Amino acid sequence: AAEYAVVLKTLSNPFWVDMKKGIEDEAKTLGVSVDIFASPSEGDFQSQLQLFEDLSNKNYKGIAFAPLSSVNLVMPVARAWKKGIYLVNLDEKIDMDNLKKAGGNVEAFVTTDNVAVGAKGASFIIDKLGAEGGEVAIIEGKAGNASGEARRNGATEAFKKASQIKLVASQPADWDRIKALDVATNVLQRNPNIKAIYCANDTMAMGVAQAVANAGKTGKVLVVGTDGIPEARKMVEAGQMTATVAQNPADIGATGLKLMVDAEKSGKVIPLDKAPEFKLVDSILVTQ
Ligand SMILES: OC[C@H]1O[C@@H](O)[C@H](O)[C@H](O)[C@@H]1O
Ligand SMILES: [Zn+2]
Repeated sequence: AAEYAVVLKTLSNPFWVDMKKGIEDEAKTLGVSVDIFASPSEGDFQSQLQLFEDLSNKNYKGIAFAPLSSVNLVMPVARAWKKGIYLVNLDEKIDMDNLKKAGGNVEAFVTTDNVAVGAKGASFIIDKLGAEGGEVAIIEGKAGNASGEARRNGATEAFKKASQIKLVASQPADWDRIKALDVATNVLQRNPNIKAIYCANDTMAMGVAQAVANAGKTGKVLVVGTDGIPEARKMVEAGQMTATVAQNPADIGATGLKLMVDAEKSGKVIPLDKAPEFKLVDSILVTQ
C-alpha cells in the first residue's frame, strides 16, 4: 500500500470532491503517496466500516478519515490505533468517548468550527428578518453527527437569544436532498407562517428550497445552507437560496494530511489520554 490512505464520506457531494483535490495537492507538496477512497453514499455506514477495515488491513502508515456517522468507525479506528496507524479525523468528529472506551485515539481532528457555522447562518437569518422576527426552523443533518449537532446548537443558541424569533421545528434530514424536501414540506405544512430555515448543509438546503418553491414561498421563506457547493452558490446568486455558510474542505483535507505526516515523524501514535491535535478551518457566509 501507499504511505497514507484517506476515507472521505462520498464523492457524490462536491464538498468531499474538493476535499479530495486539497489532499491530492497537499500530497504533492509533502512528497507523500496517498490513496483516497470514499463510500458510495451517505447511507453506507456498513460498507464504510468495511472500506476502513480493508485499508487498515493493508499496511498504510496513516489513515485520515471522515466517518459517515459518529459511531460507525469507532471499532475499526480503535483497532487501527492499536496497530500503531497514525490516524487523523477529518471534518466529522468520531465519538471520542466511544473511541476511548474501545481503546483508541486519533492524532488530530481538523474541522470547521461548526457551532460558529450554525451561529453565522442563524445570525444572518435573524438580521434579515429584522425587527419583527418570525418563526424559523432548522433542518439538521443526521442526528448525533457532531458536525450537524454543532451547527444545530450554534443556530439554536443564536435563535434563542432573539426573542422575536420562534424556533418551531428542528428536524434531521440526514444530509439527504429528498429527505430534506420532505422534512421541509411537513414543517411548512405545520407552520405555514415560517419565515426562514437554516439547513445544516447544501445538499439538504437545495431540497428545502424546492419545498419552499412548491409552497409558492420562494423569497418569503429564507433558506440558508452550509458548505458552499457549486450548485448552492448558484442558487444563492439566483435567489433560490438566501445564503450559504461556505466551508473550505480543500484546506480541511490538506491540513489533515499535513497533521498525519507530521505525527508519523514522532514514531509512536498518540497516547490514549492525550488530546488530539486540533485545527479549525475558517468558514464564511456567502450571500447574494
Ligand atoms: O456529507 C455531509 C456533510 O458532512 C459534514 O460533516 C461536512 O462538514 C459537510 O457539511 C458535508 O456536506
Ligand atoms: Zn505498500
